[PDB]
Amino acid sequence: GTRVFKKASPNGKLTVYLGKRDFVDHIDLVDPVDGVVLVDPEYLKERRVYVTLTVAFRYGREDLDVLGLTFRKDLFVANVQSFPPKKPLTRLQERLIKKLGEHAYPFTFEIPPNLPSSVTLQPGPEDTGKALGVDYEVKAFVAENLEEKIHKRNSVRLVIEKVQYAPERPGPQPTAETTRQFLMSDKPLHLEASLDKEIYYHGEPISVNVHVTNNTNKTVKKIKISVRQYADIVLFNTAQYKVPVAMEEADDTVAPSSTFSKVYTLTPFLANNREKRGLALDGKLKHEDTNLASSTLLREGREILGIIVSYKVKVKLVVSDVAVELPFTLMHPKPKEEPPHREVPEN
Amino acid sequence: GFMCTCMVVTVFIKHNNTPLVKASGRELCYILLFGVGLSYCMTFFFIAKPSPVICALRRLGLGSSFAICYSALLTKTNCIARIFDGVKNGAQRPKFIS
Amino acid sequence: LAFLPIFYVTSSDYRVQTTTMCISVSLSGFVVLGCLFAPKVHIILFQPQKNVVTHSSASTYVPT
Amino acid sequence: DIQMTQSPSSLSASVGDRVTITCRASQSVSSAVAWYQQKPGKAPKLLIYSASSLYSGVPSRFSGSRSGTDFTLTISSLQPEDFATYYCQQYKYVPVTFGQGTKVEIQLVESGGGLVQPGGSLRLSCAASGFNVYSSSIHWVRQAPGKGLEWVASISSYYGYTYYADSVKGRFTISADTSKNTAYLQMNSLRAEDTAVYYCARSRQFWYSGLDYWGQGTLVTV
Ligand SMILES: CC(C)CCC[C@@H](C)[C@H]1CC[C@H]2[C@@H]3CC=C4C[C@@H](O)CC[C@]4(C)[C@H]3CC[C@]12C
Ligand SMILES: CC(C)CCC[C@@H](C)[C@H]1CC[C@H]2[C@@H]3CC=C4C[C@@H](O)CC[C@]4(C)[C@H]3CC[C@]12C
Repeated sequence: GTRVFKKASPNGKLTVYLGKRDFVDHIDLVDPVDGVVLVDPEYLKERRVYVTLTVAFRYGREDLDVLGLTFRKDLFVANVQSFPPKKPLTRLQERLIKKLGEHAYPFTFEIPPNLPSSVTLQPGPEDTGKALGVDYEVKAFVAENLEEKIHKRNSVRLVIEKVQYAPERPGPQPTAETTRQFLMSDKPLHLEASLDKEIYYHGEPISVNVHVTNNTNKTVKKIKISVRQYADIVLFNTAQYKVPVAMEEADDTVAPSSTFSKVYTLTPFLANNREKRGLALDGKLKHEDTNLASSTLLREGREILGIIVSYKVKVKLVVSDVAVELPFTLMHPKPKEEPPHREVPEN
Repeated sequence: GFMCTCMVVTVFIKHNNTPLVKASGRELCYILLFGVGLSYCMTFFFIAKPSPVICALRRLGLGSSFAICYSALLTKTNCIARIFDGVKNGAQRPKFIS
Repeated sequence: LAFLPIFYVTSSDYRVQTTTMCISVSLSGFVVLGCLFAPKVHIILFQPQKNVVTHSSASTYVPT
Repeated sequence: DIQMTQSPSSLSASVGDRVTITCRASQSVSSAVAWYQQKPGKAPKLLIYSASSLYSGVPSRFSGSRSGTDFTLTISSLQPEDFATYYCQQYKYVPVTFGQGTKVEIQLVESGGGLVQPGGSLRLSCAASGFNVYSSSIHWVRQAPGKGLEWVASISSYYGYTYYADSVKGRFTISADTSKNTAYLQMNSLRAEDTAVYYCARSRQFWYSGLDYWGQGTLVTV
């Protein structure tokens, strides 16, 4: 009554079957990566087949490519001898074994929590190599031990995903106010901004309520209200990639020493912002279109690893500038069945 | 000081393929080392019997050495500032060609 | 800031003036070296292990 | 494209029958199928999406089944309320070619149409209330008088994608005006080539759980 995903190998016909492409991330624990393999004997002695899960992290900037260096680290590597020529079976594994036959051999992994979610940095038009970001791979090798070089004639590769979804609890609603005292004696000026809630589903409008009470003789020239996205990187001491993904330079002149309150709407979306290379987007299987990065939440007690993406609405007032940052989180709701992992209409 | 600068330069030219030397900016650091060597050289052009040639030479050495060092430091700090500040308001990438 | 006013107001003498100029520029070189390249030299030489770079989908049916 | 053979194309019976309607695809679509139902003078309402994932707001009589490349809709008890023309939408690939369309026998606002001149251009406005154009995907679907439903236009604002059928490529301009949270379709054609009734419709932007909401529509009669 269900379906799985299958990949094959030329020499050994090592048919790797996986229950799902993605694996949701509860903060306490990650859903298990459970699957099976059909391993027809294409040998007489090479009776070992190994399954390796690798949470690779690749990175490289424009000037890094110009100089000729790009970093890549294996955050987590797991090797299991799935064929006993341990790991008690599961329901889906049992159903697959009943379908498959005797040669079906299970393999089960668990991803330790707080590992970074599958987030890929958007490549530029010139960028054509392996995509930069956090990508999870499951591979199968038909060899003996690990002394033999991993031969492409036998290996099987599949790209999996680890993602998070918005919690039911909204959390504290973001809100921030700042009053600046100008150089003319101590004359204040108050700015306040508030959001609708803390978790926003991708594409939903953001109704930032902004109110300014100027206790001065000056005038507000313009109001730049933007949605900045910060993609911190926790390896090789790389800087914090900051990038505005939505904007509105709404100009409004307000009477000196007076009040003015209203709401400004901003919506992040990939249509207007498809050029800013290095932007963090959700996991791409094979260069497919994906939304922005799902804002990771380290609710556990935690360790900074991988790419930590977050979003904050920054409101700036000109004359220097009064700036206020309201952090929040952009993430999908809980899907019913699963994401299609591709554009829903293919072509 | 000049011995220290030359030893550091030999170390750099020896281990030049390492990621740190290249990533920090090899042109800027190498010319900064050259400016430091010039600073150590111009001492002797201050401590010498002054002729108009040597007076001009000490002026030139002092000015050029300080300018070289602090201009290299300004280039490095502008590069690091552009990297750190992220994408500006309207642009797509603020990077700087090294 | 510690040198330039000292260099100016002490213009009466010459030995101390030349010595201040020379030692100031030499110590500026020492400052630049030991404050910028010294950590880099230590990392490159004494810790060579940290300046490193690295460290079709088909389908089917499952019976219920 | 991919064709949807819907055998049988006409099933009429009394109440209580477990009527089964099959739907065959020329190419594999991998459990990406939707089924609708519409009444005379009424826009359709989705019943099944994504291969037997029952849509909220309808009874549990209806069900789906991905039998190889064939998909089946089943009504256990043919209640008197279930007397409507049914269809078989597929959405795995582009276009969104529908099915044959079988009958059974015993706040979107689309405006700016009516009786049309033999040739020229028209503007049809779909005022979409209840969602943001970035959080939804706005489609436009036509039906000739007493004929099947065919996808006409589509806009996906979040990705900034504009889509039209291969047979209408260039003859329609779909746009998403976020100022009024509305959609606009500009037609430049002539004669009775496309004289029909046109429905604006909305779909969940991201995972596309079928075209959930449909407007009243108007008769574009040349
Ligand atoms: C180390 C580098 C960067 C700077 C120093 C190198 C050159 C420019 C130096 C080295 C030796 C120097 C010379 C040493 C002695 C004399 C004789 C004196 O009557 C006039 C200046 C003159 C002619 C000097 C001119 C500058 C000089 C030629
Ligand atoms: C590029 C640098 C490192 C080397 C070349 C610059 C030096 C050698 C040049 C530049 C300007 C020159 C000076 C220009 C004018 C005069 C005044 C004259 O009455 C005596 C020579 C003297 C003092 C020149 C000596 C040589 C000099 C100092």
